[PDB]
Amino acid sequence: AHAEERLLKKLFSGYNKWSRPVANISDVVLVRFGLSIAQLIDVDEKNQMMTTNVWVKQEWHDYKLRWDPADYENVTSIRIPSELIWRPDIVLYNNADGDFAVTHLTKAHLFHDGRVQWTPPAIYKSSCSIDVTFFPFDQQNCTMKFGSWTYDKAKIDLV
Amino acid sequence: AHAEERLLKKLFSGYNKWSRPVANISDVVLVRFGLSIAQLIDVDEKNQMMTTNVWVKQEWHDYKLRWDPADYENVTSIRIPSELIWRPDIVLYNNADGDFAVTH
Ligand SMILES: *[C@@H]1O[C@H](CO)[C@@H](O)[C@H](O)[C@H]1NC(C)=O
Ligand SMILES: *[C@@H]1O[C@H](CO)[C@@H](O)[C@H](O)[C@H]1NC(C)=O
Ligand SMILES: *[C@@H]1O[C@H](CO)[C@@H](O)[C@H](O)[C@H]1NC(C)=O
Ligand SMILES: CC(=O)OCC[N+](C)(C)C
Ligand SMILES: [Ca+2]
Ligand SMILES: [Ca+2]
Repeated sequence: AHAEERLLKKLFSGYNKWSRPVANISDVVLVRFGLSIAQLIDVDEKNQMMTTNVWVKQEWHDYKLRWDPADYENVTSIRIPSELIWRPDIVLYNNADGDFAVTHLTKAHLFHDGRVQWTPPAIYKSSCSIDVTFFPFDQQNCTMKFGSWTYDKAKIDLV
Repeated sequence: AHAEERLLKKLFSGYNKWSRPVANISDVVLVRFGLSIAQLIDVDEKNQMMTTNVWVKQEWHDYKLRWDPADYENVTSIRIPSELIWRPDIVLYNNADGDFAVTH
């Protein structure tokens, strides 16, 4: 716990959250992006919206958050606030009456090799076109478009 | 008042609210958890939803916030804002268009 305070003091001593965490400019940050649906809250046919509860599973490597476990009483991983670190700005392009980015900001699971795991919850209201030709036997196909807003492929790449 | 002010200065001199409060990492923070329902605001059968007003009683042990009352004018307990200390992030998994965590 004194190591953890020492660890957190060490990691955030000279950390800059506004700069992409790459040791080399030409490097590209790989973001492993995956969804986990909790419940399909609503499918508003009249407004052609879909409200879903998901866990936006993200994972990227931050080269400035690495430490040797042997030097810190063998700390393998720690939980750090997500508002203190640089997180990719993945937004829902086809949003409708909802939030573009993830707003909860739960803590992230940081490992000793720089890997960061972040799985915040979210409630997204995405617009999807609804066909009611065979209602009430219809089959809707509603999509969500996720991508980094500011960073292009040469800087942030999704997996 | 002076005793409590000195106690507050001492307690948070080097307190890190981001670090789990255990003297030994092998320890696990036991969080005694319990609800106290206040009123069933609504049960929306149409939306398959229930709205409740509850008090999320939580209780844990923090090791870096200990003191001897004899050294602080016999002050046994104090009230401090919850945002200044480490807290468990207990949330409602099955949330439906509502706030996940405690916001007050
Ligand atoms: C960054 O990557 C480029 C392209 O591979 C390489 O030429 C350059 O030497 C690298 N810089 C450092 C400091 O390693
Ligand atoms: C659903 O929509 C996506 C994109 O519009 C399309 O690629 C896919 O083939 C569609 N599937 C069905 C079963 O309609
Ligand atoms: C922590 O607990 C483990 C096992 O209970 C023990 O081996 C170790 O010495 C303890 N360390 C401290 C600093 O109390
Ligand atoms: C540079 C910038 O802000 O681009 C945002 C728009 N988008 C997602 C179409 C690239
Ligand atoms: Ca409906
Ligand atoms: Ca009702």
